[PDB]
Amino acid sequence: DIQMTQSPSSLSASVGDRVTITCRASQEISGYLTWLQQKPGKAPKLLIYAASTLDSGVPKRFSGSRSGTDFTLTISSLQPEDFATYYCLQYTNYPLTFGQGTKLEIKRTVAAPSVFIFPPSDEQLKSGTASVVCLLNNFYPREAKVQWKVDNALQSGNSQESVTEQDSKDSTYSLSSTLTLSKADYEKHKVYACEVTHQGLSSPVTKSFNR
Amino acid sequence: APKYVKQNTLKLATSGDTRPRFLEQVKHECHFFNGTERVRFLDRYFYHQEEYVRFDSDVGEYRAVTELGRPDAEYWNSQKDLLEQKRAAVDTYCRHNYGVGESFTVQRRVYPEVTVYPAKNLLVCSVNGFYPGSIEVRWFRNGQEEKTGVVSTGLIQNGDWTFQTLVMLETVPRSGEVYTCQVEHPSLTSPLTVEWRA
Amino acid sequence: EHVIIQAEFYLNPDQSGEFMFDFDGDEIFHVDMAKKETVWRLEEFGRFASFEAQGALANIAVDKANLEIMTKRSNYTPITNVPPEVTVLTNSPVELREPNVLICFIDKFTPPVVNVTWLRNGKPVTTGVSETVFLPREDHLFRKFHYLPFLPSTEDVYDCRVEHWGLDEPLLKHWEFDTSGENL
Amino acid sequence: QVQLQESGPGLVKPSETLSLTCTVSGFSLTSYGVHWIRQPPGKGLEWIGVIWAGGSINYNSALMSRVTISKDTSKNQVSLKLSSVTAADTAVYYCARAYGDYVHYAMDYWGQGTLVTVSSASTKGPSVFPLAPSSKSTSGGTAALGCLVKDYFPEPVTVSWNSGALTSGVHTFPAVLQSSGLYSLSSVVTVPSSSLGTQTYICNVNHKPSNTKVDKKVEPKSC
Ligand SMILES: *[C@@H]1O[C@H](CO)[C@@H](O)[C@H](O)[C@H]1NC(C)=O
Ligand SMILES: *[C@@H]1O[C@H](CO)[C@@H](O)[C@H](O)[C@H]1NC(C)=O
Repeated sequence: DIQMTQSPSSLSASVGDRVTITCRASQEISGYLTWLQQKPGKAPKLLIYAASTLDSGVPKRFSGSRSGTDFTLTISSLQPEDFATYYCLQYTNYPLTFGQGTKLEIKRTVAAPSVFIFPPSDEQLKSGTASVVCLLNNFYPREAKVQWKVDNALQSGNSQESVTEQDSKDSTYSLSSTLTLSKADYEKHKVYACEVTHQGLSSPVTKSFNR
Repeated sequence: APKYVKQNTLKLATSGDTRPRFLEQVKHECHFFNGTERVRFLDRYFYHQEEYVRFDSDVGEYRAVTELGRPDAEYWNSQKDLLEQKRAAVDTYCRHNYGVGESFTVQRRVYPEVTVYPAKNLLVCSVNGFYPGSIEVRWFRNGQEEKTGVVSTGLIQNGDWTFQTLVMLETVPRSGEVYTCQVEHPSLTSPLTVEWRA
Repeated sequence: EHVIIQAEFYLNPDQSGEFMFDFDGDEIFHVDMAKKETVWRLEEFGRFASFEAQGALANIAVDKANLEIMTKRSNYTPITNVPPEVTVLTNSPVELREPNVLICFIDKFTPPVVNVTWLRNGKPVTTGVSETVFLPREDHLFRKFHYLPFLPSTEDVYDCRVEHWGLDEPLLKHWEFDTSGENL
Repeated sequence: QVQLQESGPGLVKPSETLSLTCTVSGFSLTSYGVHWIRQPPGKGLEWIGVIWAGGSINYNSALMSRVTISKDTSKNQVSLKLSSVTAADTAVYYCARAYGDYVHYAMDYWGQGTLVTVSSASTKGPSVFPLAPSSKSTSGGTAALGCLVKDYFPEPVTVSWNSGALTSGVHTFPAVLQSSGLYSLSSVVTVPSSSLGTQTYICNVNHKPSNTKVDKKVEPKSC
């Protein structure tokens, strides 16, 4: 019933930068705002309450204030482990409403992906299915083009990808593209390859095997 | 007559019931390590519950914690004469006021009073009225230290320069098992022991 | 290992100021605004040390001026009424007709204005009641202590009534001789 | 050790009742109240309700008829029931802590959260296949080996390496919902190339929603 507008929706900044997330309230929340940090796969962690009171166990580099009618979370010197989604929360009146959230990511130097291709196993093949796995190791930025070429012919609609969240120490990502076929359609071909296009690669990298 | 000295609050830089409330706090903090060996002065200024400017003696200048202190710090670091007193405060203010008061604050010892009573199974070792807060309580079940079933209330400040704590033991006493609670405190020259006498 | 803080605050529009000294969480002394003199938390401390209160009051005037400048620089942004935590404690383990102290401990609050009343069987006790000053915390909120010396009774029930602007009603924390342990 | 820990079924059929319990430790439910907050995957957070220390219960207006939150102070647990669950009620559910009996007391120390998936499908254990190292998955002085955890329902599976002895270089990927409806993920680890042959690598996959415990020994391949 009370509206919390969080801005910007996503953010990328370098290590040592000063970042600033703003949160607008539709009504007056009488200072009752909480800033929460959620790392992926974890609960929200209480950073700031009462718009500027720091919770015990939160580092000094986080600070909360009010820019006019808007509210402000400020990280003074950004650290690599601060990659998280930050939420603002009012607690002045039922119902308690959260913001949309700001995804804070870390900028770093561009890193080329290491490409590894895994042929399908014997146990899966005797179960009647074939999964070829193409793994992209620690790389930045997150945008990567993974194409599947079977007998030099581009496949489409038979591969699914999954990207890890940013690593807390070197600020990289990793990708897993899985190509899945039936045993008959797998055994209809000989050469299986995954081609990787990335900003850290001058030319596309093709890893291949022969069935 | 031992005399406490004050640290002067600095003048800032110019830019009934349901009414707004406005609060400004100033904390001149002296932090001591190894007695009077390692001393850190920390002149901190707060608006409401938020810090806006701070002098750290490990930094040596007034720095702004939020944007609101930026006019002050540049003003305060524009007067080097003020900064020399702020840097010399480690010796002239922190160590002086440590000196006039070390007898009754640092070397203050109060005997703890220890009581063992059963509650609503559960045994309670209530240790009340001691200073300083460095206390150590152990539960010896039949001459064996229990590490499984001990919950402590933690250090609880009473405000009389006295602390208290209630260390609990969740066990299963059945027939005449002797339980012992031990208290270790700097006011004691030897450890203090009390037996439940089942 | 040891921390000594000279704690000062000023609050408008109550025009209430405070100068005090802290050693490791406990008050050494408090300069009283009225009567213009130091009040040592323990009376023995005044026979071991001394302090001139008038310069402390000058610092409180400087705090007033700094609060004017910060109020103008904050576009009249109000403080947040952070509600208080109230726990009723006993100084000793209670036995019947064995003299003890009921301690109302108030914690984690700002602004430092609170209305505290002891209630013996629902009746206010306005005499023979002690209190400490607003002791500062390191999250820059406040704590306060209230004391009622008493003699424990089977039938008597006591109540701490704490009134703060962060609450919609006065908070009432109960204590009776039976069920004196609520600490997990 | 202030802890709050959610517990529940994980998979509920539609129009049934979801029943969750938050077991707490380190504090008292007679001095503290607890909040229920749910988070759909990918989307934001949503406050379900509170049960205060004094027994006061407050629900949200959107789910007022369907939410019942109760409290057993003796067993230090708090129960949340949702009647007539839909697919929008599939979320990670969190219990958090606040002091006293008033909304202006801040919410401290969230719990880890339990995942509730509302679906009419049955559970299924996962098949684990080795992603064997080879010349294709060895770039100079480093090699990669993994485990493919495939065809399970519902989330989650947990993959460790050498019972937690191997943590550096471990990359467990988010699960992808296949067109067939089951989930599948992979967990890889990069090791030095010389270490292959002289070090045993076993991935440990645990899917308690299907009561499945699989240890798979990944062994080197040729091609
Ligand atoms: C502490 O101070 C004493 C003298 O007061 C000194 O000898 C010692 O080196 C200092 N440091 C430690 C770690 O004890
Ligand atoms: C205390 O009571 C007075 C009236 O007696 C009232 O004006 C004031 O607001 C109260 N203080 C609070 C609610 O903090």
